[PDB]
Amino acid sequence: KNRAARVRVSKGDKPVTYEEAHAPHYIAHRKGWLSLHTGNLDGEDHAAERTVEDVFLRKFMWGTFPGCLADQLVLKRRGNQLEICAVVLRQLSPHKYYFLVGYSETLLSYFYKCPVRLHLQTVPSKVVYKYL
Amino acid sequence: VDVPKDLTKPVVTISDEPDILYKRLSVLVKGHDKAVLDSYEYFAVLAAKELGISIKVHEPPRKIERFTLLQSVHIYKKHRVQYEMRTLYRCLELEHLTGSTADVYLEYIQRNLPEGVAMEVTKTQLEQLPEHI
Amino acid sequence: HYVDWRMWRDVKRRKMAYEYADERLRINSLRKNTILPKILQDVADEEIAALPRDSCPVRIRNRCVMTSRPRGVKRRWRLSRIVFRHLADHGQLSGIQRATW
Amino acid sequence: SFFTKLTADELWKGALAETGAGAKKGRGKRTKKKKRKDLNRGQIIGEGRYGFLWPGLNVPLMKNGAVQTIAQRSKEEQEKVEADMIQQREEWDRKKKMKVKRERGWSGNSWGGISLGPPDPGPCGETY
Amino acid sequence: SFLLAKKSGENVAKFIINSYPKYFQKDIAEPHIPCLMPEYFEPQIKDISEAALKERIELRKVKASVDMFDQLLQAGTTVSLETTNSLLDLLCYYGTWRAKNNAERIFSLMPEKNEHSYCTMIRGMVKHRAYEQALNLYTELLNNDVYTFNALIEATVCEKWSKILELLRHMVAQKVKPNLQTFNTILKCLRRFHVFARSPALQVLREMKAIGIEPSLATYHHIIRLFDPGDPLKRSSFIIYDIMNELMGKRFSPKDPDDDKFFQSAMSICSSLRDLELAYQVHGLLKTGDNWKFIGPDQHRNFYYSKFFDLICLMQIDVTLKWYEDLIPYFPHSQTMIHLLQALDVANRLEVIPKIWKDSKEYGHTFRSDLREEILMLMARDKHPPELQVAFADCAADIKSAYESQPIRQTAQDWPATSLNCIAILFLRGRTQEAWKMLGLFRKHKIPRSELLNELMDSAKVSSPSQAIEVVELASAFSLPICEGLTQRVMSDFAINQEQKEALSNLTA
Amino acid sequence: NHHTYAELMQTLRFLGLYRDEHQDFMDEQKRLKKLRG
Amino acid sequence: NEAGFDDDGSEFHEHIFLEKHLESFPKQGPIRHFMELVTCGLSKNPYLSVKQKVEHIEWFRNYFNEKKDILK
Amino acid sequence: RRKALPPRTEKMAVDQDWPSVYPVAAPFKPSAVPLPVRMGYPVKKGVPMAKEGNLELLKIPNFLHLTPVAIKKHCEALKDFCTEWPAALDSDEKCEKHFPIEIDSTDYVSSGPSVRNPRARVVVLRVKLSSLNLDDHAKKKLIKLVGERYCKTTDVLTIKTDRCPLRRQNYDYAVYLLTVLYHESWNTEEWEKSK
Amino acid sequence: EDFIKKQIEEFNIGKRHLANMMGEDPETFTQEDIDRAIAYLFPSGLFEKRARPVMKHPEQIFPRQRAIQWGEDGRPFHYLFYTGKQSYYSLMHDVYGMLLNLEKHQRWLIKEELEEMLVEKLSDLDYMQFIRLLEKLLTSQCGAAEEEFVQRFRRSVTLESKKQLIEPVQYDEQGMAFSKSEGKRKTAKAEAIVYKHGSGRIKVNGIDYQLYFPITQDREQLMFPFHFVDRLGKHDVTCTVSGGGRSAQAGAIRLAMAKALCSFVTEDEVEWMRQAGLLTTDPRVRERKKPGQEGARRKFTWKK
RNA sequence: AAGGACCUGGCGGUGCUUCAUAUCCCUCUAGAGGAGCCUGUUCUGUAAUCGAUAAACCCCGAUCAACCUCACCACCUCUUGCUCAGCCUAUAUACCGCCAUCUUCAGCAAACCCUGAUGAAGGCUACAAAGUAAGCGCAAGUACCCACGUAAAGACGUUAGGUCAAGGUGUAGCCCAUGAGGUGGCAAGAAAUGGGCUACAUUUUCUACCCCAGAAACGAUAGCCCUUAUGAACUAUAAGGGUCGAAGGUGGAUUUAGC
Ligand SMILES: [Mg+2]
Ligand SMILES: [Mg+2]
Ligand SMILES: [Mg+2]
Ligand SMILES: [Mg+2]
Ligand SMILES: [Mg+2]
Ligand SMILES: [Mg+2]
Ligand SMILES: [Mg+2]
Ligand SMILES: [Mg+2]
Ligand SMILES: [Mg+2]
Ligand SMILES: [Mg+2]
Repeated sequence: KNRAARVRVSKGDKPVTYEEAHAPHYIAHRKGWLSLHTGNLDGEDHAAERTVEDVFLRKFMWGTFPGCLADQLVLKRRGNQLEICAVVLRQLSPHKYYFLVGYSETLLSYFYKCPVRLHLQTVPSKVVYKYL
Repeated sequence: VDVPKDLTKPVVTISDEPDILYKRLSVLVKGHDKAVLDSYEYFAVLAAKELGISIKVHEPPRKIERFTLLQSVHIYKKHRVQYEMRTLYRCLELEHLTGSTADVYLEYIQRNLPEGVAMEVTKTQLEQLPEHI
Repeated sequence: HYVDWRMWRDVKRRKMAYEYADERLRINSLRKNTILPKILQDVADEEIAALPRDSCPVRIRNRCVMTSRPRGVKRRWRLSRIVFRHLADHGQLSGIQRATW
Repeated sequence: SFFTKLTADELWKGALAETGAGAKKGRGKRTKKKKRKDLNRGQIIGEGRYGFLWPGLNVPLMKNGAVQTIAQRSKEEQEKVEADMIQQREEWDRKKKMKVKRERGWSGNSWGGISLGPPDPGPCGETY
Repeated sequence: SFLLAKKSGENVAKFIINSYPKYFQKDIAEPHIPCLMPEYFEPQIKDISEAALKERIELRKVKASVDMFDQLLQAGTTVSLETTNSLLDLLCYYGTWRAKNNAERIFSLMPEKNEHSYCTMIRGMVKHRAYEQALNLYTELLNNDVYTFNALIEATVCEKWSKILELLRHMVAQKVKPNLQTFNTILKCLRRFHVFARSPALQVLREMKAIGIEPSLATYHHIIRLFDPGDPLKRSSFIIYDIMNELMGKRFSPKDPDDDKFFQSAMSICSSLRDLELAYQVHGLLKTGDNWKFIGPDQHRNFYYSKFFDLICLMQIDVTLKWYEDLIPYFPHSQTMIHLLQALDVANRLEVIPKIWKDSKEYGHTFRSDLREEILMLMARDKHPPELQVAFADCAADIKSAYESQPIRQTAQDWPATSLNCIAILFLRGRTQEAWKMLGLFRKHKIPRSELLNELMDSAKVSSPSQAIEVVELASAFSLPICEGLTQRVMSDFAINQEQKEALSNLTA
Repeated sequence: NHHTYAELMQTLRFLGLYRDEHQDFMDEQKRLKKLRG
Repeated sequence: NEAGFDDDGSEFHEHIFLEKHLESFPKQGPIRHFMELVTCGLSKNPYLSVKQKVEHIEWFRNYFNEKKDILK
Repeated sequence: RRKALPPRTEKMAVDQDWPSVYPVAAPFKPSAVPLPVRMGYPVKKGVPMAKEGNLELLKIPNFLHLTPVAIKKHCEALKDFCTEWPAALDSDEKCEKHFPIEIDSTDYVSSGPSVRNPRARVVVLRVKLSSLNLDDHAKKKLIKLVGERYCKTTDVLTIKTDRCPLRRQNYDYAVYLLTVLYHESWNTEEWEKSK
Repeated sequence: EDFIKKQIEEFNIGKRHLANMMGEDPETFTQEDIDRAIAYLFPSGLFEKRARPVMKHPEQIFPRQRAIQWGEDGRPFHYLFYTGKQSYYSLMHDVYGMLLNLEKHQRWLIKEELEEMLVEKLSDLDYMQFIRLLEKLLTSQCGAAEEEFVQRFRRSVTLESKKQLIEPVQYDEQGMAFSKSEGKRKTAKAEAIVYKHGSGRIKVNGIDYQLYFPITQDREQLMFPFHFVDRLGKHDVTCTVSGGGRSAQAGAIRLAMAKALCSFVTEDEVEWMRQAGLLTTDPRVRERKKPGQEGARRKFTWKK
């Protein structure tokens, strides 16, 4: 009995998504990595910097778009350029959506001194993999 | 229907100096996914063959590194948890490749990287002898 | 706003060691060298002895960044084993698989 | 620290202790219960200590057919907004915690004279 | 609203970074980039020399006032003639009692004022204040540049035949050799005049071409606009068509900041002239090279696309409609859709209107019934395609769904009285109970009509004695024309059923 | 530096854009404690 | 990996050959021995530039010139 | 309150410029992508997750951009710019004859804001003395000097330069080192004559 | 239900779009083309096909579900619907009718296979009942339609060869015949060229076995192939090896020698060699060491 | 309250039958309780951490303690104290997070129906008698060299199992302190026990090669002295050299690991 990145089986009234439903020993087998960088590979460096910075990215964006997201994020770092992909709900107005998008992109670019872009996919209700 | 009339071509100048002669452009792609590596190498070899240069494809073995962590927090020495980082190599060699051809090809590929890949260039260029010798 | 006062002290020690790094290297060379006068070696010895505290690179420790745990920290990742397992389970990081070989 | 901070639901779980040792065996506890609460739903994401007026999220972006500009909420207006939010939270807590009046039947603490309402309509459709 | 909110968020980020630089002070990125570095508009400690040098860096006026104060009151010295010239440049660019005060404080400076200082004062007094002051400053200058004399010329201008003549003459006489921006400005001032300067503009432009400086980017278009007009001038239109055809054939280079009005007023002239070859050429203009930056403002782009598609509609129209279906990208305003529907009417392509209305509804066609009424009238003036009656009923139902949104606005009340007739006829043309009860609701809200009489009659004959009577007799008791129709309706079989409703018919008749 | 990180997030909370659930939890329990003495 | 950071147009000989920097002592003494080993290490080290290398050298100069009381 | 328009699936035609609608690398955007491609572990009596909320297709690297048509188009576009290799050079022996001195550097490229990494400074070079020395005395001298920098099986002498951080500095130092080595091997000394 | 046709038509449209993408005439287009296109346009490191990206036809995506078995009103269509297992009931009824018909006249199919063939589950007990009825029907004569009915369920045996591969002989200079083979081991890999016309001495990386293997068990293993075949001094062999262990290299050389000799020697003798068991790579390898164990299988002593 | 009969579980040094895979044995091998050494535990004293401390801890937190690691202690200082404070202060019997356990398991089960006079409860007879089942787990598939095998996984729940000392948090406290800062030592063994290393022999010891040879008839990873590795700091941490050349003669019950 191991408790690691898994939801308890309930009576069947708990909507759960793919990534948080599947176990952490099924990551490479039936999942993908949220982030993708080369610091983990051999020859690269600053892997600790990559990890801390991307964790801070996820935290700051999750908390500056609170209540709109319903799943983990997708980070994609090609050389210099950084890309983020999110899945959100149609909770608030496109005005606020675009304002916060530009605000966060500008702040992150100014902070990390790096070209950054982010995309968002709207959903009426969060997709559920199963009822556990 | 909207097809542009006059294509704006960038300026080009053939400077006075001769272009450098790269003997061999040997690129090595490190990745985590065999399928991503296959797609990337197919892309590269197709671009190279359409540009009109020689090619050759090899597949070095898979390298893996593992290290053991304590499964629990306070007191458990029998039970551990393990991980493994798998890096997969792919080689691509190009012989008899001009300096400017190398420039254009490397610009193309360096813009056409995917994310979860590292790329190591080894450039081999021949030159004549010095004058002081 | 560091994690705790021990992390505060560790960072102070690291900064002091950095800002006295080159000088300590030079005087340590002047000490451990042998063909030079042993009187000069002793001079440099009391120089190092009079150097301030928290200045040596030996008092610092490779502690964790998140949980400030000194033990079980990898030099590459700089993260505790527990936080590493956490992130590996949550799939936050990249390119780490379970060694089920 | 900020890196030490984390999401809300795990803190709520650790604070409520819904599925610890105490809940098992039916031992329970001495009639103490921590009620669930959600702070994100309450306040809109706009206001804070520094009362900058945001045409994008806080203030309507267009007024009189003219784009707006970032401005400051004065001290008195900020304090008024703070008092209004205090009153709103107090009203929310009052509406949350209230009495429950199930009709006293045979006696108090007894399920004798209470009715559950009509039956549930059947699948094929049968209202009772 | 969306993209201007994006720009507002960009400005907000600028505000945060310039209010708290120390957070973004760390240089994490390897290549150092000052655009990414925080900007620092912070005055340093008091130092008159470097403070005056920093005046040109901070780009404001309170610092300049304070520096003039410090240099005049206790110092009484000039740090540099170039520094004073830069201060005057800033003060004239920033300029209204404030401008008056600035102008009266540009006379407290030291006597070290030269052609540059005097001419920048002239520039400021022209482009920020009255023109008599600039004229006096220039008389003083004579008693003692291109853009300076430009300012002076437009100040004198803004009937004045002798003034214009002497101005042009002595300006060309002097050895300034302007870059024709003076000519552009005097054209801007000559925006309106009769032939006695419209035609001389052509010879002035021929002289421009002879000297060979201007690309004919702004003055040419301004004279095109000045051609504006009780009668279109086809001769001049063809001449300018050839000229701008050569302009399009050659590649363009931007030199004049007023090229934004070029696009919009050009397309306005396009809508006035109304020629297909003219439209082709003006499209090729921006479609030749990297000239599509001249569109710029959304208002000018809107006017351009509107008039472009309008002329294309009012020119077969299959090429036009497929061009549109390919190149909508934003959703255009009603006007263009109106011209589209008129073109589709004259073309007789009935099957295309449903798709266009569906596109408009999908994008932004809500809470307005002008285009709905237009579509309904144009489509039920037709009844030719029998299999298309299903699509008639479908689009009618969709139009009614769009109608019934919320009454609080009260605007949906007058839409049935205007266009319910065609809608209900389309519904009648397969399922008909919806049309029956919808005509019921219409009359139970009325404004009867002859087309409504035809609708009632065809519905009654296609439909059951009692079912038809309970409509026709009721509408007859309501109004008289349905009674003159009921006189004919009651002949076949309606009368023998029951007599009380026939008695009501006789009474109402 | 946690210095920069936490100071930035604190100032931004004061601006009122980042709804910090952890900080809300904390300050709410502190309000409760100061109410209960 | 070198677009920028040219080391102020420094040169390989300025990095490695410190013979011109080493002039104020004979070629046999123990200070000569130590400073020769110092120059060797500096030339071997690519991380530091000629500025830091001459800083090392001049600091050693000051060291043994203010400790010139011995010269043993 | 607000509604989202239907995706571009029905809007996009079968004849369509995919390289134009996807010029550069971008996310999957299933709303714009008409393909119903799904990816996910199907449930018993179920199917993989639809492309609507399939964030795993985003997790995995993305290659919708740069279709074969796009690759062809860009290759024919850049064919104008690429140059031709000298036809006289068609063999290793001929290339080594035309330009004996081989030299090669190397460096990685990795995701991240920073780009420098000290391995950029290293540069190796190779030359065989079978044709360059033209003598025997200096040959024996230099082969005695060099300990392991030579290879007598394949007949190549190889030397590495990293003592400087700059690649150009390493290049210049390597060439000057070879020059001074040849100049010092040309001559000899009395203890070298007496052996 | 209409969603099925919607997905089918949309999948056809997407197939046409993908054909236009990859640049092929959308008419002639195949499932392998679809697979290669999706693999190139959206790679994935997932190991299981269940999780890998797959662009499949909806008929094969969605599993078969029993459509409405009763009309909009009244009775159901089939005459067993009021009880479950109606299709299998009708099948058993038909099989029993055929059985009694033959009475008056006078490989197998997987349970899961029948499960996906029908639209209802069942048990091992009635599955065995059905198999018993099949075998009882088959014990006696069987008509043409009856045999075809049984063969509809009976599947292909898919028997293997049960044979050791035969390498082709090769010819090199001076008209010399030979045969090359390769063998492996735990960590040793070798390749051996057997020369028939030559005989006597054996070469190993240019060194003779007598002094390459100071111990004699390795040479005995090298002799075992020649010894069993009984041709000892009538064939010579060269060999190159790369391995760590002496016995490992010995076994690798033995396997390569046998794999090269099976080519020259007749197929009956190859069968005899297979019966001897010297033509199969040893699947046994040093087991992995476990984190909690002291070794591969041994655990720490039970401390109690 | 007592009492009579019943429902469920546990228990039986409980009957019959079938089994025990390295587990029960008879069996096969190698080991632990013999002597020395390394490293934990109990215990003695010190001003001198803490926690687990049967199975399911004892080379355990610790894949490190000469100084931070230091949380103990003596001495000397700060009082909004890096923290819009801080606290390794108590509560693992509030918890989250993380794991042992049966598990070398296969059951756990929302939702319906039925039986028992509509009781606790149960629902098994296939040549079939009331059970039907969402879902989880198992399984399957995935990783390595396969399809076997090894890894991985192993649910519901017991031990209020361990962990407020990875980290946070509920409650109760210090908030001139029970917080914070800088010097030192603390970290030894009259003793008992545990896991591992060494050898107690000639399958040994030495010499070149890793296996065709020649000799002896062995054993210090402890202590004393010296050298070397890094450190600011080697009395001693680690490695090497000279000397010391014993205990030890193959184990006092019993017991551990292995197909
Ligand atoms: Mg476990
Ligand atoms: Mg240390
Ligand atoms: Mg009561
Ligand atoms: Mg310590
Ligand atoms: Mg304390
Ligand atoms: Mg407990
Ligand atoms: Mg399984
Ligand atoms: Mg396991
Ligand atoms: Mg307990
Ligand atoms: Mg030391």
